[PDB]
Parts: sequence; structure tokens; C-alpha cells
Amino acid sequence: QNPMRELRIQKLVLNISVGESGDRLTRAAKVLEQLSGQTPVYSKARYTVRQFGIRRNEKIAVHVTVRGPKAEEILERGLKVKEYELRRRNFSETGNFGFGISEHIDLGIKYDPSIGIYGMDFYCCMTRPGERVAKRRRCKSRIGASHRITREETIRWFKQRFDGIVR
Amino acid sequence: FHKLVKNSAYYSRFQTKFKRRRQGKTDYYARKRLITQAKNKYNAPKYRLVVRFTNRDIITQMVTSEINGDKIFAAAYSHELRAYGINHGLTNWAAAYATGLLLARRVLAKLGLDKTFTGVEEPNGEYTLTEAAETEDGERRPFKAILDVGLARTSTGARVFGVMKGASDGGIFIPHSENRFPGYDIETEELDTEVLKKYIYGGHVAEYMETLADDDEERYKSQFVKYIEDDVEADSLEELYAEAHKQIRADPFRKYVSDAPKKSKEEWKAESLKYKKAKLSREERKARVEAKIKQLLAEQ
Amino acid sequence: GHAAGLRSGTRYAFSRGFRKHGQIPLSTYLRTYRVGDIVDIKVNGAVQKGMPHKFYHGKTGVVYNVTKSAVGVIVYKRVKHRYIEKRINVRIEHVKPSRSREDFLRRVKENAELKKKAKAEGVPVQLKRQPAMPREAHTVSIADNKPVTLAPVAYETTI
RNA sequence: AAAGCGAAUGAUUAGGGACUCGGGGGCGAUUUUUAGCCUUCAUCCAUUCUCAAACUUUAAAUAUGUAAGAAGCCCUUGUUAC
RNA sequence: AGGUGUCCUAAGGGGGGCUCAUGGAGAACAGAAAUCUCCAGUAGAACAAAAGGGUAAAAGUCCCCUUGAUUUUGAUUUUCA
RNA sequence: ACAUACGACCAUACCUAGUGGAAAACUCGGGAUCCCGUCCGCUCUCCCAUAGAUAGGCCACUAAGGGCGGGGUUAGUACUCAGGUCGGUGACGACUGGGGAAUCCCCCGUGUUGUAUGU
Ligand SMILES: [K+]
Ligand SMILES: [K+]
Ligand SMILES: [K+]
Ligand SMILES: [K+]
Ligand SMILES: [K+]
Ligand SMILES: [K+]
Ligand SMILES: [K+]
Ligand SMILES: [K+]
Ligand SMILES: [K+]
Ligand SMILES: [K+]
Ligand SMILES: [Mg+2]
Ligand SMILES: [Mg+2]
Ligand SMILES: [Mg+2]
Ligand SMILES: [Mg+2]
Ligand SMILES: [Mg+2]
Ligand SMILES: [Mg+2]
Ligand SMILES: [Mg+2]
Ligand SMILES: [Mg+2]
Ligand SMILES: [Mg+2]
Repeated sequence: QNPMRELRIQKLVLNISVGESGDRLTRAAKVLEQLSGQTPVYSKARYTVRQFGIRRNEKIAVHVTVRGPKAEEILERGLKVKEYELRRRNFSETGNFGFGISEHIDLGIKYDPSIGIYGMDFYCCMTRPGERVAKRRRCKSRIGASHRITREETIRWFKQRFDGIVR
Repeated sequence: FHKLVKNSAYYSRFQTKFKRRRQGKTDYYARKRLITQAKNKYNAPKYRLVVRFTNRDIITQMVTSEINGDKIFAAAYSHELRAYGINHGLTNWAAAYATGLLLARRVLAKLGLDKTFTGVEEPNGEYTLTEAAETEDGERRPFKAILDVGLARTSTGARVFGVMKGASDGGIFIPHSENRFPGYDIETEELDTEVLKKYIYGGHVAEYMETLADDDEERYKSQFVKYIEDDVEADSLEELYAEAHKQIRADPFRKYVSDAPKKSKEEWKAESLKYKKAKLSREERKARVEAKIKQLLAEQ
Repeated sequence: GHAAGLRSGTRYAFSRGFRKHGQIPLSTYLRTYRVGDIVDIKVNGAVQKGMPHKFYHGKTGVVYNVTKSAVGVIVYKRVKHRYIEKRINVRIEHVKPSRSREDFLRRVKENAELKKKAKAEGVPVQLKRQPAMPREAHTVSIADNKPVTLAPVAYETTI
């Protein structure tokens, strides 16, 4: 087909939702900071529920996003832990997917006893060239119907590139 | 299930916005404050200097506003700098300064005030404003215009203020402050007056050339392919622009001709009307429906 | 003593119409006014400065002052047994030039040319309006237009 | 005033189609979400019987502002610190 | 059918960037309800307080700088002699 | 006639789906030294105009498309101004001289235009 209709990785974002503030959040920030190499961003709580023990405007989560080759290698490491196997329902109608792991030392980070163990969430966004049309400030417009990704295409792309299995 | 939001009742109550806001081209909040004038001054016009950028060109105009539309007083594009010795970097800071100066001279000549109000004539990185000139033991106030930047961001070092700096040196009066020019230090609130001089003559491009050629030769020749084919080096750009400056203030109405196909206005109209498709008629549209029924009915 | 506020009773008058909210057309700010013009007042709900009182909404007056962003208008108000002269300041978003005097300003210049054309030629003309007159006599032909005879209809139930 | 509700906000009568993971009751091993067989409420869709002083896309009659010249119109050109 | 005898150094003034309520589909613990991503979304949100009007590159929201909530007096509008 | 910049009226211009686009323009596009800004050169800002592609944005056409705009019918109907020692126990109604609407339903259409520079 046309050279301008090839899929690629837009960005990869990973977040850790600890659920409380304090030393645990700070150590949950250090693991992301070390892994990505960038400064992460704290996220507060919009609601207030006493069942979860959270109130409004107190930090309970940390996340960060990466783009380019760095995203590709980190996505590779997570799929390695998942041994390149994913469920069909992990793919959305817009053409994205994600998964999660229960332990951050599995990638191999030279375990430190003074920082505990955390799990994290993986989510990556697919795209095509020419997506600037809906993101630029001037003459912002809407991407055409034939130029957007579907569930069948993105699962097929995953099987060809990573040689994984989805059922 | 869930409610369908975009149903017929949604469409019936929908109110569209102004057409050029749907196209995302004009900011009507700012436009009102730009063009409106005091009723004390009855029909005195307000002159706007609009500047727009494309991928490969710079657009500049001097505009007034009327009830049924705007009126263009002068224009000066960047591709017209070809007939002055400039052929590369047509959308950089130095080209913006040159195309601004061209319009200022082109406007003053049309008004008849070119002999007075010369300008600076020695582009220097200082902050000055055009003053009133004395003639026949009397003073005359300079021509006045205001900048219209559109949807661009007004950060320190943008090219919109490059066009303004050129027009200001051309002889027009344009009110401004200097805290937005390249080489302004916000910490001490001082202007270097030499970094601005470098940017006027395109010195930031030249230093990129010599640095890039020393540390990455492959990238240097892949990004400056057309620059080296004409034997343009980092030591010639300054004299190249200074030559264009004095040529511009000698014949601002020099004509430029491109290499695109050339025809006449009537010839072009005949050419275009051939690649035009006409709407169907009522009889044709009804006959298509009748044919479609036969197809579907016989498809079973 | 009932409640009497400045904007009491203006629920529908000061409201913008259906599908007519949002941006104000900019030709409103480009018009020009001179002392002696005839304008009418119409309050725009989206502008809260230089607003006139609800009495003057829908009146017509004459300009007597011009300032940076507004005009002064003269209106006559009836208070029981007399008229009083009022002077109100209105921002230009609420005023609009009136077509009340355009018919007069069109007849004046049309009379000038007809008078001079007739004077040059030598045949007098009318130069003033007349009310509609009763019709004149004429004949109506029955050819290929034969009349149709009608009669009233009997009563019947519809539902 | 009248009008409207297969038009927004409110009120309100009745069937039909689509549906099951929303609920309830059950029947083929209650096996089992097995949406297996049903089932009733719920939800969505195209229809259907009636309404509004503090509802509305529309919208009268009667009443109401201004104008219909000489203090008007047109040609030329004198003062000012605006 | 309802409201007032207060409240605010910002909840006053200027500039700049962004888009709200809600729904669908996805992600370790995580579920009806925590945090992250995409699509649709005419205002169905928000603007101290009663109700009505008004507002979408704002009048909402976040960020930066400030005190036009300052001085001297006159004209005009509503209730009205 | 076509394209771009600045506009006027502000859906006959909006929303959904499908097929085409000579020339030039517009666009996507390539690279982060300098000015500048971000968790991330995504956005904003700077440098190149070579390379690639009309895929999308943009233009044009199609659909017994939804909406919108114009007209017919509804209908001289509903309502209303003036009148009578008019009818009727009343509720309410008819007539004389005038003014005069709105749905359901049916048909048609799907932008017009100013200044400047070009193809
Ligand atoms: K009351
Ligand atoms: K109606
Ligand atoms: K209703
Ligand atoms: K009248
Ligand atoms: K209070
Ligand atoms: K403030
Ligand atoms: K309100
Ligand atoms: K008073
Ligand atoms: K295209
Ligand atoms: K195409
Ligand atoms: Mg602005
Ligand atoms: Mg009252
Ligand atoms: Mg105020
Ligand atoms: Mg009624
Ligand atoms: Mg503010
Ligand atoms: Mg603002
Ligand atoms: Mg239609
Ligand atoms: Mg009567
Ligand atoms: Mg009587």
C-alpha cells in the first residue's frame, strides 16, 4: 500500500497506583525515575472515599511517558516477562493495547532491600504518519475515516513484529 | 445499551460558529480590538501589518478594514527576494528582515514620502523608533501601523518580530518594546545589541554550518545540499544580505519571473473548465433510483 | 410597594434569540455616526456596559454627542400631562442607523430631477403623492373562461 | 390569544422489535453465562393516547416609537490650540 | 413560589495556554466507585449567595505581574414633585 | 475558471458514509547547534526545501442520507376589534362591518461574494 499508511509506536506510558502518600510513593517514584531516566509526575485524587482511605488533593500515583527507541526497548522487556503472550481482549476499538506486571525487579534492577517491591501498568498508543492534523494549533481538523487504525490491524501488526501469540 | 447522543433533535438545535472559526484561521476576540477605532475620529483608517508563514514562503501585507471586507494597500512576498541575490533559506530570520524592509519601502513610495523618512540604512542591533522629520521649517509625523500576528506564539526570538524590525528600519513607525528580540536576557533585563546584529545578517545559520561541518560531515552535506552547489560558505552570507539591502532601497519595484508554465488569464480559465464535473439533473437522479430498484429486486 | 429593580420584567426582551448566541458580528463596530443622525435603540443582552434602561428599548431618537465608544441620543418621554426631553448615553452595540427617513431622502432628490427635466422640456408634472383612488371602468371577456356555478354544501360528521 | 409535544425542559396511557449478562423466577445433568429451553421487570429503537400562571421551535387582532422639506437640497472655498 | 441587613488582597485589574458535565472501549492488586490511554461530546458543567438573563482560542480553568477598591470636580439614567 | 492571504453574510456553508483530483499553491515531511518551552522537541520554538506521497488535511462529485433554507397545504379554519331591547334557564353560541395565524403532511434546493498576488 501507500508508504504513508504504516503503523508505528506513538508513545508508551507506565503508571504505578500505590493508593497512599508518604515514603511508599517516594520509593515508587524512584523505580520509574531510574528505569526511564526522566523525572516522573505525581497524580492527585479527584474524589474522596473513606473505603479506600483517600481524600481530595493528596498524591496517590506516579506515571511517566516515553517516545522513540526508548519506548521500543522497554516495551520489549515487558513483553519478554509476559513471554510474548497476550489476551485478545487487551486490544481496544481504537487500536491500542496494554498489560501489567506484579513485580518490578523481574526485569532485573539489582534488587535493593530499602525500596520494597512494586508492580506497574503498561499502555502504548499506535498511530500513523500525518497525525499532526488533529494536534497543531492552527487549522486543527479531524483525521479521515480510512486513515484510522482498527483492532484487526493492530493485533496483526503485533504478531508479525514480535512473533507473539494472541490465542 | 445507552442513549444515542447525535440524533435528529441534536442536529436541529445545533448552532454553528463563524465559518473562519470552524476553519481555525482567525481569532475574532483579538480582531475586534485590532480594527475598531474611536468614533471621535470618524473615517481615519487603521493600518495593520499582517505576517503569515507557510512551509516555503513568507506572506506580508498592509491592510485596512471596511464594512464589506478588507482592502490591501501593499504586499511583499519572500519568493520575490530571488531577484535580489537570495536563493536559499527563504523562511529564516534574515529573510524575514529583508522581506519586511521591502514592504516598508514599497509602502512609502506609494504614499509619496520616500525621499524623507529614509530609516537607518546601516542595520544595527539597537532599539530605536522612527521620529518625525523636519521639512520647510515644519515637522511631519511618520506613517503609523500596528502588528498583526495571528495565531502565532509571541516568545522571545520569534520570526514575527523579525519582520517588524525590518519594517521599522524601513521608515515606518511601529510601536514596540525590545524584550522580545533574540539576545535579550530576562534575568538582567538588558539587550546584547550584538546577538541581534548577528541575527539580522544571518550569522546564526553560518555558525551552524561551520560547527556542523566540523563534527558531523555527513549530516552537513545532507542538510545543505543546495547551499554548497552554488559555492555559498559561512563567510559570504553577511555580504550577501548587505548587498540585497542596498539594492532594495534603490528599486523596490523590480520584477521577478518564475519557471512555472505561463499562459494568459483567458487561457487558464479555458484549461481549468475542462477538469470540472457537473452535477446530475433531476431526471438522471430519478432514473438511477429506478435502476437500483431493478437490480436489488432481481438480486433475489 | 412592590419590587422595582432596574431590569425587572426583562426576561424575554433582553434575551438573545434561538440559535443567535455567541460572537457579535464585527460590522457593528465599523459604522460611523454624526451629530444629527437618526438612530433606533435595541439592547443586546451579551454586552453589560453602556446599557440603556428598558423604557428606551425600541425607541427612535437623534444623536447629539459623539465620544470614543458611545453616542448621546435625545428622546421625548410622556409623563402624564406633558413631554420631557431625555438624554441617554448608549454604547454603539445597542444602536443602529434607522431607515425611517430614507423614503423622504429618496423623494427629495427624485423631485429635483423631475422638476428640472420638466422645466427644461416645458410640461408640468405632479411632484406630490396621492392616496389610492377608486377603480375605473373596464370590460371582462367570457371567452374560454366560462363561469362555474357554486352552491352551499350539506352537513356531515368528520370524525 | 391561538398553536406544539413522531421539537429542548417537565407531566403522562398502551402495545411491538432488539436484546443478557442488568435483575428475578425458574426448566434440558439448578451442572455450568451452557446469553442451551424458557421466562417477567429493566435498557435501547421506530411508533401510540392526553397536558403547562411561574414551558417552548413558531406566532396574531387591538394598541405603540420615528418621518412626510425653506431651520430643505446642491456647487465653490474661509477659521481652529480638536 | 422565594430572597436581603453579609461575603472576598482576591472571589479586584492586565496578559497567556487549555476545554467542561457525561458516555463507549481498554490496563497488576482495582471491585458499582482510586490512577493511566484513546474516541464521541452546543454546554446538558462552572461563574460566593435567591431567581431570571449572559458567557467556549471565555466571562470557565490553571500560570505570571500588580493595586483603576487611587486624586479634582461637573453632566446624564432609574424610583421621581 | 483554479490556488493562497486578509475578509463580509454566518449551516443552501453543519454531521455521516463512499468514490475522484491537469498546472501551481497548500499540506504531510527531514534535523535539534543557536533563540525558546516541555515528565516526553507530542504541542510551542529554531534550521533545511533536497528526498518521498496524494495516505490524510484541502477541493470536487454521489446517497429515493439526518438536519438546514424556500414554497404549497392546513385555511379564509383557530383567534380577535366594533354592533344589536340577537338565541339560550345556563354553559355558551349564531349573524352584520373588518383584520387574519401555527403543526402533521407534500415539492424544490445544498452557498453567495470583496480586495491583492499568482496558476
Ligand atoms: K413580587
Ligand atoms: K406552534
Ligand atoms: K415534551
Ligand atoms: K407602525
Ligand atoms: K448574606
Ligand atoms: K485577578
Ligand atoms: K442563570
Ligand atoms: K437619584
Ligand atoms: K490529499
Ligand atoms: K483519496
Ligand atoms: Mg492574544
Ligand atoms: Mg413587577
Ligand atoms: Mg460592573
Ligand atoms: Mg394558551
Ligand atoms: Mg484573569
Ligand atoms: Mg482570558
Ligand atoms: Mg434532506
Ligand atoms: Mg365581540
Ligand atoms: Mg348601545
